[PDB]
Amino acid sequence: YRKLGRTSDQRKAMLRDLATSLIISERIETTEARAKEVRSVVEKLITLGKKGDLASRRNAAKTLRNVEILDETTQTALQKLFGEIAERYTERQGGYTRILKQGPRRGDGAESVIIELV
Amino acid sequence: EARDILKRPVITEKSSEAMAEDKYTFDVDTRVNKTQVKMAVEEIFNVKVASVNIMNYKPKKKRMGRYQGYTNKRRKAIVTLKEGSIDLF
Amino acid sequence: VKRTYQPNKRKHSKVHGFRKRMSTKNGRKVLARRRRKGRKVLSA
Amino acid sequence: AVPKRRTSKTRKNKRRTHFKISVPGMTECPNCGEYKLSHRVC
RNA sequence: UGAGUAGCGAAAGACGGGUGAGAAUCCCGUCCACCGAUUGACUAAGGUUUCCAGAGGAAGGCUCGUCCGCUCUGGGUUAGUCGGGUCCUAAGCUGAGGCCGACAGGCGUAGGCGAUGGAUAACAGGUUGAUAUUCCUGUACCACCUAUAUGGGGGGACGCAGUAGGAUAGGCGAAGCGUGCGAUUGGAUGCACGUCUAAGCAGUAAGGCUGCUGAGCUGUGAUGGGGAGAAUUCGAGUCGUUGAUUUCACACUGCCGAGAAAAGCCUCUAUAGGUGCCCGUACCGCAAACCGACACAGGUAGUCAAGAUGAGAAUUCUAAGGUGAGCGAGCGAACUCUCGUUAAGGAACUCGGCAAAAUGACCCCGUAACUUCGGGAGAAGGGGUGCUCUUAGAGCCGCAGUGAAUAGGCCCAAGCGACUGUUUAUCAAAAACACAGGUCUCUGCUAAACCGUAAGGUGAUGUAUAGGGGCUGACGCCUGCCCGGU
RNA sequence: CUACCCUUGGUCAGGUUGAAGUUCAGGUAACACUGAAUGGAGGACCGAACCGACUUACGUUGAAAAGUGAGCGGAUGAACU
RNA sequence: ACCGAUAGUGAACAGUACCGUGAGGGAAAGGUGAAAAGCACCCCGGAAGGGGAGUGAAAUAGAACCUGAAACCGUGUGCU
Ligand SMILES: [K+]
Ligand SMILES: [K+]
Ligand SMILES: [K+]
Ligand SMILES: [K+]
Ligand SMILES: [K+]
Ligand SMILES: [Mg+2]
Ligand SMILES: [Mg+2]
Ligand SMILES: [Mg+2]
Ligand SMILES: [Mg+2]
Ligand SMILES: [Mg+2]
Ligand SMILES: [Mg+2]
Ligand SMILES: [Mg+2]
Ligand SMILES: [Mg+2]
Ligand SMILES: [Mg+2]
Ligand SMILES: [Mg+2]
Ligand SMILES: [Mg+2]
Ligand SMILES: [Mg+2]
Ligand SMILES: [Mg+2]
Ligand SMILES: [Mg+2]
Ligand SMILES: [Mg+2]
Ligand SMILES: [Mg+2]
Ligand SMILES: [Mg+2]
Ligand SMILES: [Mg+2]
Ligand SMILES: [Mg+2]
Ligand SMILES: [Mg+2]
Ligand SMILES: [Mg+2]
Ligand SMILES: [Mg+2]
Ligand SMILES: [Mg+2]
Ligand SMILES: [Mg+2]
Ligand SMILES: [Mg+2]
Ligand SMILES: [Mg+2]
Ligand SMILES: [Mg+2]
Ligand SMILES: [Mg+2]
Ligand SMILES: [Mg+2]
Ligand SMILES: [Mg+2]
Ligand SMILES: [Mg+2]
Ligand SMILES: [Mg+2]
Ligand SMILES: [Mg+2]
Ligand SMILES: [Mg+2]
Ligand SMILES: [Mg+2]
Ligand SMILES: [Mg+2]
Ligand SMILES: [Mg+2]
Ligand SMILES: [Mg+2]
Ligand SMILES: [Mg+2]
Ligand SMILES: [Mg+2]
Ligand SMILES: [Mg+2]
Ligand SMILES: [Mg+2]
Ligand SMILES: [Mg+2]
Ligand SMILES: [Mg+2]
Ligand SMILES: [Mg+2]
Ligand SMILES: [Zn+2]
Repeated sequence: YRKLGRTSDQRKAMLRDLATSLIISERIETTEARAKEVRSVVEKLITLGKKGDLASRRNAAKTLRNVEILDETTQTALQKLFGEIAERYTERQGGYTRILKQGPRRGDGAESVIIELV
Repeated sequence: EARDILKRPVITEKSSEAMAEDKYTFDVDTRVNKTQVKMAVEEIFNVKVASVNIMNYKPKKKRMGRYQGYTNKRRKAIVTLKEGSIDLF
Repeated sequence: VKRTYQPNKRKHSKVHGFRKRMSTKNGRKVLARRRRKGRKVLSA
Repeated sequence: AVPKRRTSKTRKNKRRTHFKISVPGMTECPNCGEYKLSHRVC
């Protein structure tokens, strides 16, 4: 696994943040290495959602952030993951994300990519 | 002496709100006191003065090209009338 | 680290000011020298 | 620690023989008739 | 040239949305993280427009920049009561006459200047982009003006430590009231907040002192305001506990080292109307705006002082509030640095156990030589800490119970110095200096000694139980011979 | 800036030890003397703030023309400001 | 039979800027063109800057403006 230029706690927090952001937005732009780690984190979360039991829900809540999502309805990221996303991926065996390279950023030359749910 | 004490009216957004509240803002001679300001306003404009507030403004740094200097120091007086009004137009 | 210059308006004026220069013959010599050189600033 | 002699123009340019960049890896995009980096999306 | 090399100045960011020619770097949002005896809040010095709004992006910003403490334009600081002056004096400075001195000048009397101290009349709320005890609203107070009606005394006025109290601020709990909310994860019907309001004026008052003083309380101020809140109107201010570092108050007790002055003030020889000046007030302010050449890991006086834990302002996590640190993205080689662990051994390392490890809190047992009888001493060395239940027992769990963080290593012997203290700002903190104690010597007061040409001063507003100089250096036992030379 | 001094202000979380006196009790012819309680002294002890700068590591074209990290000395006094 | 912008006053545009608590120390910096006739207008570009077109005897006289040396930095290549 990659270190992403952070200590262990910082890296874990950033991966949780990125995974929750991907669950909320379904498509995010980040760096290549970050996305290559986020894909595994997000796919394991989706596996938990597809399992769908109480234990799997609590294990997912270990990792997901507590972000509300606002048809004027309101649901948490965990609710979205165990509802809409899991139902959309009931019949797919892995490979729930895809990465698309876009080229270097101006500020630091970082390889920008878009990671999105398939 | 009164028309020497009063130099000019001050026209700004804050001064305009003051005029809405019946306060008139003048630049005055930097040597005069607020009693002289009140007497001068009463004499020139034939009004009654409730109070006079006063303040000093330091010279401000100002330049054109290579020449750096200062603007003139200012004395600003705010006159609150109880009777009448002053027409600046 | 505490440096040597600790500015003080009162101390500056009392030690280097115009009236302090005027108060002694040698201070008036300082003022005359600066006037002769054509200094813009004669004293603190 | 410090250079004993100044570097000649000849020596400096010899050293800079390899100090250059490369044209990027690019391919034509069919629909828009432009160029992009290979394995990248517009 | 070195060279596209070193560096880019302590640290946590991520994503979405927006703007834009251009965005890791600007704005908005969500989540995350850091400080919180402070990275929070307020005074002072210092700086001096850096403050606000709109606009801008050459240069400044260690990158970028659409942004800025930068550039352009236009703005912003409101006082009878705040701080200072129109009041008082301290050190010190100055000084009419005067004294002294080649000159220049030095000193000094009356007097004067001079806060870091004394005196002195205003509070609460609202409001702006930028000021507010200053503007506005409500309610006051002070001085003076107009009308109706000089001498005496006292006081000011004072150190340091400690103790027992009164009161209040503040904290905590119950929810008494009030406001919300009431949960799609197994379960419950509970979860979270609010609970105020000044000066002034009347009544009163725990105390304290030998009648004077006195914190505070009650009412009024206030059908006003502010409010967790509902859609401009409507909305709760209650019981208990704890309790100050604030105040009564240097009040009381004790101590020796024996703790300003002067003025204001005191004492003895109503109502009504009106007037009330000058200076400062922006902003930064333990800092990107001050002192450090810097947007510099440094320095910078005082005040405010939440919860859990605790003796604590220690420790760790949080509150109020503030902040994510002006280069980044990867990779996860040597080497360097900062951290963590380590078989068996345990100082074999080394000049030297340097560094590190170990000890560490609270409670209870227990504690040697020596001693100036105080000590040595936290000597040493040992035991106990979790959770639940009953009222010291019975149980429960783990490898481990001050389960984290913070918190003496100890002993034996010798040199030196008695001791606390002081020192080579920036390679020496020591055995060096000082010290209490000892001794010698000078000095009868216009003292000796010291500064000064002198006048004038220190010594000392002291007077041999005093002052200056030399040496020695607590304390105990002691301090021998030589007066030829200087 | 620094050394010393003058005048006038300010500051020192909390723990610990327990001097002189005093009182009560024994005791005396009267004193001495003794124990308990009370009391709160000290250039006293441990230790934050604060003031220092002993060791060590780092830094040594520094973040800094003397610093930083970790320990360390003093911390009611000849204290610090 | 003095200097001619590193000369000549420190100062041809200054006892200024800047440095220092202070006494005090103390710079750098002249030249379009005869005449502003100082580049209307078009084009790329946010701008900066350019290419044209114009003015001018001349714009590689376009203001960082007479001349424009050397170090130094580039582009092309005849021989190697
Ligand atoms: K000021
Ligand atoms: K690598
Ligand atoms: K003697
Ligand atoms: K002799
Ligand atoms: K003092
Ligand atoms: Mg990696
Ligand atoms: Mg951690
Ligand atoms: Mg004013
Ligand atoms: Mg080079
Ligand atoms: Mg390179
Ligand atoms: Mg090299
Ligand atoms: Mg290298
Ligand atoms: Mg580097
Ligand atoms: Mg930085
Ligand atoms: Mg602060
Ligand atoms: Mg601004
Ligand atoms: Mg830049
Ligand atoms: Mg500006
Ligand atoms: Mg005199
Ligand atoms: Mg403001
Ligand atoms: Mg202000
Ligand atoms: Mg400055
Ligand atoms: Mg700084
Ligand atoms: Mg600092
Ligand atoms: Mg300090
Ligand atoms: Mg702490
Ligand atoms: Mg910075
Ligand atoms: Mg081992
Ligand atoms: Mg082992
Ligand atoms: Mg062993
Ligand atoms: Mg050995
Ligand atoms: Mg060996
Ligand atoms: Mg060691
Ligand atoms: Mg402990
Ligand atoms: Mg010693
Ligand atoms: Mg010592
Ligand atoms: Mg030294
Ligand atoms: Mg040393
Ligand atoms: Mg000796
Ligand atoms: Mg003889
Ligand atoms: Mg305090
Ligand atoms: Mg002590
Ligand atoms: Mg201590
Ligand atoms: Mg020292
Ligand atoms: Mg330290
Ligand atoms: Mg000690
Ligand atoms: Mg020339
Ligand atoms: Mg010249
Ligand atoms: Mg030419
Ligand atoms: Mg030329
Ligand atoms: Zn394309």
